[PDB]
Amino acid sequence: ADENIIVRKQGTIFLAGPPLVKAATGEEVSAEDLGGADLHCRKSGVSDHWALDDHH
Amino acid sequence: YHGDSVASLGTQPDLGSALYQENYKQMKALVNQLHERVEHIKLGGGEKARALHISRGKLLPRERIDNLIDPGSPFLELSQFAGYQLYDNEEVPGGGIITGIGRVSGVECMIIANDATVKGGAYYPVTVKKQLRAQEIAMQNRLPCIYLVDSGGAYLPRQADVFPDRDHFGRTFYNQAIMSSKNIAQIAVVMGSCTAGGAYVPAMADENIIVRKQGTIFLAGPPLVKAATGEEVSAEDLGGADLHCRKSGVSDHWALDDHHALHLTRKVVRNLNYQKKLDVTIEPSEEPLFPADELYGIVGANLKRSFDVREVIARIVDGSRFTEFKAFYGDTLVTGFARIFGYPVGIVGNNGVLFSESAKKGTHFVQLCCQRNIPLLFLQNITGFMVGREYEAEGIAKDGAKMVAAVACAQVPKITLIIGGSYGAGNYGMCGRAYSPRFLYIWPNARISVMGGEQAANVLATITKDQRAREGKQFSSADEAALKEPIIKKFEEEGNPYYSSARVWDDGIIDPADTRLVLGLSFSAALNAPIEKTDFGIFRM
Amino acid sequence: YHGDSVASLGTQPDLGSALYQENYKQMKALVNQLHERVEHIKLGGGEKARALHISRGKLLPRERIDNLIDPGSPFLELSQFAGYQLYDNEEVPGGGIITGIGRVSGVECMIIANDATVKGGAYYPVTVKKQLRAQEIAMQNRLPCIYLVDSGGAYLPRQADVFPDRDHFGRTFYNQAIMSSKNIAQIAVVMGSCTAGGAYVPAMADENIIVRKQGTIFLAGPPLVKAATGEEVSAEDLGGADLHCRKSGVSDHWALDDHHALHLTRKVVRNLNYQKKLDVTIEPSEEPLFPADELYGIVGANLKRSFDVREVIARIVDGSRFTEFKAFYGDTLVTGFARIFGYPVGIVGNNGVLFSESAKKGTHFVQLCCQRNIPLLFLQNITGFMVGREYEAEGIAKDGAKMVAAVACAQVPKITLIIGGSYGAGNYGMCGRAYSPRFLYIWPNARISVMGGEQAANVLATITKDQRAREGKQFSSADEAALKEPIIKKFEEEGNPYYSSARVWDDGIIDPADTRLVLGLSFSAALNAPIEKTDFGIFRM
Amino acid sequence: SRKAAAKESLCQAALGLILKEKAMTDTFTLQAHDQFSPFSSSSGRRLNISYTRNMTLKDGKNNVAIAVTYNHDGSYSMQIEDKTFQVLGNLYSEGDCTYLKCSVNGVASKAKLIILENTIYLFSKEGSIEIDIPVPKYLSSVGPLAPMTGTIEKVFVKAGDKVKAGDSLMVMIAMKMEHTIKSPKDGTVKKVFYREGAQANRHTPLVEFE
Ligand SMILES: CC(=O)SCCNC(=O)CCNC(=O)[C@H](O)C(C)(C)COP(=O)(O)OP(=O)(O)OC[C@H]1O[C@@H](n2cnc3c(N)ncnc32)[C@H](O)[C@@H]1OP(=O)(O)O
Ligand SMILES: CC(=O)SCCNC(=O)CCNC(=O)[C@H](O)C(C)(C)COP(=O)(O)OP(=O)(O)OC[C@H]1O[C@@H](n2cnc3c(N)ncnc32)[C@H](O)[C@@H]1OP(=O)(O)O
Ligand SMILES: *C(=O)CCCC[C@@H]1SC[C@@H]2NC(=O)N[C@@H]21
Ligand SMILES: *C(=O)CCCC[C@@H]1SC[C@@H]2NC(=O)N[C@@H]21
Repeated sequence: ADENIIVRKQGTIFLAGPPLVKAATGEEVSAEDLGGADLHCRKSGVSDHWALDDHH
Repeated sequence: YHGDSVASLGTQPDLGSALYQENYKQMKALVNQLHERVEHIKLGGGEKARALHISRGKLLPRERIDNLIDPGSPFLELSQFAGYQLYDNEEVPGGGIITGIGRVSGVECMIIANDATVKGGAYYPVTVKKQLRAQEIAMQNRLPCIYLVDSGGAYLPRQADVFPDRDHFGRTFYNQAIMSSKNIAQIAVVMGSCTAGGAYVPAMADENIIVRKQGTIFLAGPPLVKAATGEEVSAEDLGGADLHCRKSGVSDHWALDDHHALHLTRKVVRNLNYQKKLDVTIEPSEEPLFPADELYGIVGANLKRSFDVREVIARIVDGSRFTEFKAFYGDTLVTGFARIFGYPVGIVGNNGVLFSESAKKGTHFVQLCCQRNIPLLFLQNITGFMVGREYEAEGIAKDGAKMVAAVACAQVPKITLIIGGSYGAGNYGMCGRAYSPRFLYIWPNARISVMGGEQAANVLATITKDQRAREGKQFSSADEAALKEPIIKKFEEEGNPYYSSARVWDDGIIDPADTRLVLGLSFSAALNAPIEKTDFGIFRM
Repeated sequence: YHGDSVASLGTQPDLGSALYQENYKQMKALVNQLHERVEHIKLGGGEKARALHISRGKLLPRERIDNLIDPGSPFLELSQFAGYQLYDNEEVPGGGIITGIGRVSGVECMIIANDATVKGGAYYPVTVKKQLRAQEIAMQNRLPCIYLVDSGGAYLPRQADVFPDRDHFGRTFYNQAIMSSKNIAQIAVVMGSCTAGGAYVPAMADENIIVRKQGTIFLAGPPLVKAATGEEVSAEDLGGADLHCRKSGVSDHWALDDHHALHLTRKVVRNLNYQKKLDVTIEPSEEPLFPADELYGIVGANLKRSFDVREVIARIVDGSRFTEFKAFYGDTLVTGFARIFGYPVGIVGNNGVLFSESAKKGTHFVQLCCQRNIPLLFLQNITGFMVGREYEAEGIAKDGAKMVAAVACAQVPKITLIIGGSYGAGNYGMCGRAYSPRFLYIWPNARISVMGGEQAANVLATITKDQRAREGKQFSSADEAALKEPIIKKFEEEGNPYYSSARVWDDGIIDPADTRLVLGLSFSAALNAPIEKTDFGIFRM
Repeated sequence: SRKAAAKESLCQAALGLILKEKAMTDTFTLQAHDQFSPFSSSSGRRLNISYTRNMTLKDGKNNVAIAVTYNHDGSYSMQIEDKTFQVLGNLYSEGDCTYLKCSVNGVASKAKLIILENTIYLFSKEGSIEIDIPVPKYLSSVGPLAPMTGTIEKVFVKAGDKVKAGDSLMVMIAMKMEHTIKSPKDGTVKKVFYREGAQANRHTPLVEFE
């Protein structure tokens, strides 16, 4: 999508989740630091706008 | 100039190593089984229905196709395994229809023949699907359609799965009305008995041929007017060749028997005023430097054991010459420029899992090929998309979406070949069925699912342990065995090549030798349409 | 039919007349001096820098060009005299760069090579100008660019004259981004050390080749990160071939040494999917009926002494055949239709001053050529525009503006050759440098100024006598000698051919024999772009 | 034994190669749309200067450098070591055989010209000479890190083992497949850095040798 909005501490984007990396690669990760809003909005650059909650 | 020497790919394998011998034996077994299954499919509805079909003076449909195409010319038949073990106790050989690309009067055409020996030419749901796939091949590649209509109408107890939806029977006539609005010729040869849904196939065609005392066209047959209006009529004077050719005017040419209908069809194709014009550059064709049963020795049948895709490219391209692109950056994707039968091909092949650098290498390559108007060949052997944490931190799903967006937006001819597994969103990055390739063939060792089974069973079990942990109790060995049985069984059943081509999820299971020939045939058919300029979306950098 | 006989131009000159012998001796002296000056330019930065260049294992840049183009193929080198005596005590041979049209893999390309023996590949202002001229040749004629980058970055004490303006260094990358948006291929071979402005040249190119342990790409080098961030790094691991080819992904192909880079470049050009298609009519080429050292005898070196331009057209066109257009009306302009190497050419040549009828004849001819899509060749030998009173009464400046407006609006390939003087607005009527000709060559006897020396001195003296006549006193012989010295000296210095090609005001000083070959080369390169329809402005009748 | 080629014979080999390259240029042109055009004539015509091609021919075991200057009149001036030869000639066909017609310093000769892969054959009435074209390096050329974040299957070696090149060192399963780590290295394994069953990470060291 051309423009994203992701919600702080609620929206998560990952190509392989925690049970999926468990069954695929054998790894334990926490979900909100595997793909949470802070990582995508500040480091990886998947998200363009950052929201506090759903009304925002 | 083109005189200066270059190097070629490929190395000769160890013919005595136990890896090669075991791989050769396994892939030879798969190819022999493929051959005997398609030879059983070649008969159609059994010798009883063939005897009653030739007792009425008709040809068999493969005889019709052999007499229609040019003598000695090859025939690329599409979806020979449609309907294979798909319905529970009904055998539908070939789908009940025969579609293929052939060469009639020096023009490459799409031929759609109703195989009337199976279920009297009834239209099962896979018959509608296979016919619609043939028609979208002919609209994409701008090929004239020849329908050899010998129908029986739409089956009754499957009528829902045949009638109302968007990609159900009525789409057929939509595709005739749109193709003929683009100057893509439709020709219908009525050799059978078109009953009320088949009756729109010759009436939507630019030129008809109907056979004396054998072909009948009516919007409502004798039992249908019996049940609808209450009337008894004889069929050959309700809708025979004499009424339509002399009074009503549905038919344009009138044939004595099937040989006359096919001779007239070759005349009609010759009067089409068509001349094929190429826009790519052509060079002298040259055979490779290695055989193609070496591919049996190299690929094998073990999908947990990896190989090198450069061995395949060494055995399908012209002279085994290959100009590799970015050979050291993202080396789980092999991109480069080769030639097949003198046509320029950009090849994208999988060699491992997809990292981020491999997807960026592929996006750069696909933009290069669309800028130069070079056709693409994708060689899928995928296992995944690199699950991990330091990978999602970089933007792996920011980088596979660029690969997906570039493959989707590309307006050159794309052809996929699945030579191994094909799982997950990796399948979408390498031009799966949803991304409109012109053709998509598979090898008999391929697998395609959303995962691989073990992974699905593990994800479901861990997800239900998490889910039940609101209260929380375990059934450890019981849950393990009772979820690892019916999920591995289901995924291995539905990942089969015969399962996927029993539907029309691909255009055929092919033998790994025949690969080179089939690609050449497909690529020349795909060059009948002029390549259009590509517009891309927004690349998310 | 094309069998019926016609007549040809030209007469054989008196080989024994003193006019011919003196003219031959003068033009032979000019051509021998041109040859020895370009043979000194051929060495580059002297034998010390060449020894230190081949001590690092590199080729010399003319060796790189000889190994890149097709064997035996000609090479049209552009602006060999750029930078000649232009900077005060610095010698910059060839501009510091080598641009030319060559033939690589059967495709005519533009080749831009950084000559690294002079100033370590530094970019002087004439280097930026000469490179930008090569790039606009390649964008006009739709030729692929091959950059052989061996740079040294932008000189420091001339940094203003290199950095900020519109047609300064940054335009280079603009021209790469626009050409590649039009499907004009860019190829960069990194054979040197691209320091922070050169580093954008391979990164803006579609395909790269970088040489193992020799080519380096970085946006900030080791002394630059020293002065900017304060850091010591080694150069070959800051930006060497291994990092870029394996980790960062700036490079696409990886070469062992320079011969491998040039071989790979020929491969890359062959995979471009380019086919040259002509839209003009072609006939069998034929050599003229007269030699070309007769042009030395005919032209001479005296610009005060006029000759006939039909003698030149007799010695450069096919079979010396020439269909003259309006031969008796306005006979100081010679217009007509000829052929060069089988290409149709409309020729416009000067034979005197421009009257009003000559300009109307030229406007009619240029409209005719743009209607038929025929390329134009202008042969400038101008002295003026007919100053007078009965001429301004008619509308002479109403009629030269029609000539200017038609030459400006014309969308066929135009090529200028300055065979004599070129002064005033006459220079604009006959497609000067401002009117975008594809190419513009000069002969070694040419002159170009705004009004020639005597006239400028006389106009300045008479206008300062008029100006001072508000009070009014004379310094007659003093003013005469002291204005006739430094104005004739300045105008004769700046009107030289070497003065004008020391800048990039033209594409080369050529030998009058080589003329025919050079025109043919230029015309075939100019036919790589399809000729577009011409729209004219408002002709002021 | 084999005898060394005369400088005149090297001139003939160089001329045959140049004319063969021209032939390739001519047959490309015959298939072109842009026919009769310049650039098709392999004249080597540079603007205001001459073109010299430096080629090397291999005479038996020894290399000889020949500097070929392209002259305006179609002749060649070939300087071999120090001596300059005026070399002219062309190709002609008689039936299915190609002949090279030479004139070197006013001395005319005729030899059959056959070029097979690298070797130039000159068949004359005084003998047969084979001159080889050298092959450039780039046409004749053809510790460990963990690839993906996966679990370790099997460790093959110990602290203190001696292995070979192309030998199975560790195996790891990653997601869907099976990638064995094998050794390109030589020396002794002092270190197994990861225990069996652990999860290795991409671009990481598994085995260290001292
Ligand atoms: C009403 C609709 O639009 S939907 C169905 C089309 N309308 C119909 O007329 C249905 C009746 N069938 C027909 O169309 C024709 O009469 C035909 C084609 C079946 C006549 O074919 P024939 O050459 O006489 O062979 P026959 O009629 O015996 O058909 C062969 C078999 O196919 C079956 N079959 C043929 N057409 C159909 C059909 N449209 N729907 C369901 N079954 C069919 C028959 O039941 C028969 O059964 P069997 O295979 O178990 O023996
Ligand atoms: C302004 C910008 O865009 S940033 C430019 C950054 N500057 C540079 O990187 C240039 C300095 N370094 C070099 O030139 C590198 O050594 C190379 C590889 C490019 C050249 O290799 P070398 O031959 O060893 O460099 P060397 O020191 O011999 O330079 C030769 C001459 O080029 C000069 N030179 C090179 N680049 C420049 C420049 N940007 N400005 C002024 N002079 C330069 C050097 O001063 C030297 O002096 P000379 O004119 O008396 O001959
Ligand atoms: C078999 O194919 C192995 C596991 C699949 C990988 C998973 S499935 C969904 C995610 N998308 C992707 O590309 N890889 C992940
Ligand atoms: C030398 O070129 C002679 C005098 C120049 C003629 C002058 S200069 C400006 C006017 N424009 C023109 O075309 N001729 C006039």
